[PDB]
Amino acid sequence: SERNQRKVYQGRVVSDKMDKTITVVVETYKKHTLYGKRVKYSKKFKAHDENNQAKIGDIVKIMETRPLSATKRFRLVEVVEEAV
Amino acid sequence: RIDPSKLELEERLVTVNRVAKVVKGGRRFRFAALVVVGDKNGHVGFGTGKAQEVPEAIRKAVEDAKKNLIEVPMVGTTIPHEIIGRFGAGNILLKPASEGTGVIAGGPVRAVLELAGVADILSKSLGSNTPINMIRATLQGLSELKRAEDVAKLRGKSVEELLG
Amino acid sequence: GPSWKLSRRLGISLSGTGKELEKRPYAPGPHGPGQRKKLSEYGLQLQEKQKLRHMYGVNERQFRTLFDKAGKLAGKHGENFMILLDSRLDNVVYKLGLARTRRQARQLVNHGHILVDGSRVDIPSYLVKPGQTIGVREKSRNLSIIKESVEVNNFVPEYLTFDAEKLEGTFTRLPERSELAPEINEALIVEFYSR
Amino acid sequence: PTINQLIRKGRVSKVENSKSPALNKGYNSFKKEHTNVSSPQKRGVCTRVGTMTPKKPNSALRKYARVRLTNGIEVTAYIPGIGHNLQEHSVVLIRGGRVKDLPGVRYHIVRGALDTAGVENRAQGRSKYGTKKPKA
Amino acid sequence: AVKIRLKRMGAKKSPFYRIVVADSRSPRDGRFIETVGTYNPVAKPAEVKIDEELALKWLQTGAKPSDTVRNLFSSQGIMEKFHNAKQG
Amino acid sequence: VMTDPIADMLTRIRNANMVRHEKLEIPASKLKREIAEILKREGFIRDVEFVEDSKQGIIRVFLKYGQNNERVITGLKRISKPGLRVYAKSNEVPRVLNGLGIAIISTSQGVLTDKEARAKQAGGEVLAYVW
RNA sequence: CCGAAGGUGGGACAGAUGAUUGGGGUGAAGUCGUAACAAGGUAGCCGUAUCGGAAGGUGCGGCUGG
RNA sequence: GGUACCUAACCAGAAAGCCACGGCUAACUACGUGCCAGCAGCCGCGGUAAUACGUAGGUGGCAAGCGUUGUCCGGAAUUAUUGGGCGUAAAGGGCUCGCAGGCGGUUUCUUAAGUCUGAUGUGAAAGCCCCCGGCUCAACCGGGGAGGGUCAUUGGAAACUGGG
RNA sequence: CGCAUUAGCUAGUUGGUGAGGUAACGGCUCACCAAGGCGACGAUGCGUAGCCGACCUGAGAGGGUGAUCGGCCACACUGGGA
Repeated sequence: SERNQRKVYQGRVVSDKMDKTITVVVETYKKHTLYGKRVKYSKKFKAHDENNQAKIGDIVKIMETRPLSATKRFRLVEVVEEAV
Repeated sequence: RIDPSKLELEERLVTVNRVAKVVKGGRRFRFAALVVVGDKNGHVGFGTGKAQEVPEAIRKAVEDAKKNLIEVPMVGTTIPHEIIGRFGAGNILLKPASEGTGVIAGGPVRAVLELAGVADILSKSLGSNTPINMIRATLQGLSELKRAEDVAKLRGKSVEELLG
Repeated sequence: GPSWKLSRRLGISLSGTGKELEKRPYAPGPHGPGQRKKLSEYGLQLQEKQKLRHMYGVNERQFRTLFDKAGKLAGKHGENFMILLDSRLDNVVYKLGLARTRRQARQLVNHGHILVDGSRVDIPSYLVKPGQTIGVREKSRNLSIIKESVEVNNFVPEYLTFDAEKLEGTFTRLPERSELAPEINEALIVEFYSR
Repeated sequence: PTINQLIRKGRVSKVENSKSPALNKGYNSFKKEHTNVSSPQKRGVCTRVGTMTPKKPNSALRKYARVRLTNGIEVTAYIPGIGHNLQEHSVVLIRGGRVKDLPGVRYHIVRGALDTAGVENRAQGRSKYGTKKPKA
Repeated sequence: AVKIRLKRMGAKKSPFYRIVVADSRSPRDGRFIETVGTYNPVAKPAEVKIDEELALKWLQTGAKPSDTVRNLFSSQGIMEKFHNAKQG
Repeated sequence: VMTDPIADMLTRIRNANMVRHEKLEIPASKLKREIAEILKREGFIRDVEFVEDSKQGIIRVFLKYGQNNERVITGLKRISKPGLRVYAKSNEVPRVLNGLGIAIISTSQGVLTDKEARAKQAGGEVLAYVW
């Protein structure tokens, strides 16, 4: 019996400046109720970096979790692509 | 072709306008009738007529209406396909309907579609409501209609290769 | 209810007989025997709608709800509405031949009781399904009005079968609208309630 | 326009203004504010009952009573039928009805109301103008 | 706690009862966990309809019916099946 | 610029109808080749031919005026414009002039027509009405 | 320690009301001109400045909707 | 609550009104009034021949209802996605350079976010809808089903949009 | 969901370590540091509003409503507390 799977995203680091954390822009993007065309929205999440192994402009996965502080509910999974 | 008018026709009228011309003396009036004419087997037409009187106007209108006749496909007592007729800021959509609906249409559109022999029409005027331009719009929408037999003959095809 | 007046205004024999239009075919009233003008589209649709609803004597609440329920059935719309008003039970009594009008057949269903498949029906607007043997109870077994309308012989329509003595009215498949009424123009009434 | 322009500015729907706004409000006494009640009829006390005239070609003297309401607003209402009971300080129930002839008047005094008596000598149009079915 | 209980449906003078697994806390016509079928009292005969296996499923997790629901279970015969299961 | 070439080939065919031209050169992308192949096999066209070249290629279209003066193609339309894309489920696939016209609808198994996509029961882009 | 209320204070928003005032609308054949519509009797209009009881005039630039 | 219900007796006896009638809008005449009284939703009636005012007759609409009002929605394609426009009717920024945004010529490989499709769960009960049943029919009740997600997980497709 | 004729808003606010507290994770509370956090994809502010299943209209898309019935919420003369 493998337990239930938590929500996962991939995104892009906005800031590094908070102590051991980052914020992450998920760019999933969707259409209207009325006009039907598909428009974009950027969702920035607070995510934990326990090693602080991040940079601004980094494609990264995040896992959701228990609330780690105020506004934090996410952590790192696999830092995919590094900034240049 | 030009439909030769030797049929039995029902010839009911939409409007007679009273229609003026100003002279040195003053206003001089005439009556401009437009009348829709056709049997209920698929031939429709309409015509304008002007005179000092009402009945001579209806005479000239029924004559000019018998001159110009049009044909309409009556596929299953309806029209074959939905169409918008657009003569000059009169725009009228026409849908085929089911067998119970009756002619759903406003006054002059209803006169065209009842004197056409078409029995089940959904329709709506999406433009100006003068009778003359609405009747021209209806007959524009009924001239551009297409028969399934004729379109099957047009595509180098057969009817059952269209209809299913 | 005069009900000659309704017929001569609507211009139709609503019984269907040489009465009520002979000697006076104009509409009613002080503006009637003069040459009346023809009616518009609205007037023609009203004439045909009220031809039908004054045949059957219906108020427009029941008449509209049967129009709607007939729309919920299949086929052609104005045919199905004719069929539903020819399943109406006053019409069943007057077309079995148990009354001379539909008012007398209304009083038969209302109080001078008549029975469907058993117990009773006190209600004129009862829609009669097929297969239903319609008769009278042993109390009103053969009394003077049903007795007269038995003495008088009308045709039984082919969507009915009717006995004289046993007096049970039984049915067939469905009343086809070719059989129902020649004079009432359906699908002007569909157009009247299309607006 | 274009779909992106419809997405970022939208279609702004046309403004709706009520034809009779003095009915379209209300009042509570201790809160000292002016609630939106949207009510069909309002009784108020007459502040001035006169008569005055329309503006242009139509020329016949109208009826013209001015009433202060229970929400607090004075509006000039109209007294429709022929010959009216009313005085100053009369209790009046007001329905919304525009009087095109006299300008500035957009309500009717309901005839048959709390104090506005039903009209005299009337047999056709019974319910309007308030009068009972007399006798026969 | 969890109780299989009747639940009122129907017109004014003509009641009807859906046999309904609810809590004692929840209102009578209100929220409920699952239902088994029905109960017509106002028929001049009988006519109860019980699901008879999902009702049995709720009886064993611990859900004690009310008196009329219990004797409806007895009429269809599920309390005998429950006693056979406890004797199993 | 050019912003979509499918709508431009549909207007090029429509303007060739209204002028009653007999030939069209169109710069021939692969979806244009499949559109003109569908309109060939449905009898809207006499014949279509490909000119494979270096620049981008040419597709030539031979418009069909079967009888006296009868535009077999009466009108064309593009449904999914680049700026409002249109996608239909298989129980929403549109049948046009109810049967007498057609809709080029590129589903997940090939750029299909109307009836083909309806009978294959898949949906995708809805990219031309052809009357 | 926290702490509701109350107290003091300086601001912010919102409604009334206010001598007086400024433009607006509508109204019984009121007074002064006649600016525009015709080449409207000085072609008109647009912007801007200026002057003048008032429409308006005049300058400059532009426009034909001469 | 001797309540629904059933059964017997008696008499047409106890039981119809409201609105409109110029057009839209079905339904018209007469008498009084005389730009007065008044009507009005609009067009607008009425200044001595008023089918528009008030009354009577009549007719028409409905019907234990009818009419007025107040608000919603339609009509209204009159906020136009479906489904409108900008030379002169309202409407092209005075014009440019350009950030964000939107849109993207061609061939091919690949990906699967969009798209389509399958399975699973779920979107309670009542409600709308379908099918039958019970109330004397109906309203209503009841049973059975359907419907509704850019929904989550999961599996196929690869034409197109996107990614590499 | 309405207003941009509301454009700047935060400072336990934004993170850290440690402690307390809680049925529990957590600036939920406190010490000490770091200068963070939200922002024209509309923060903040102001106005309005219980939300929904559903209800009315409409060909539909929609628009309006949130009575009854049913689910969740919040309230109990006003504010606070256990």
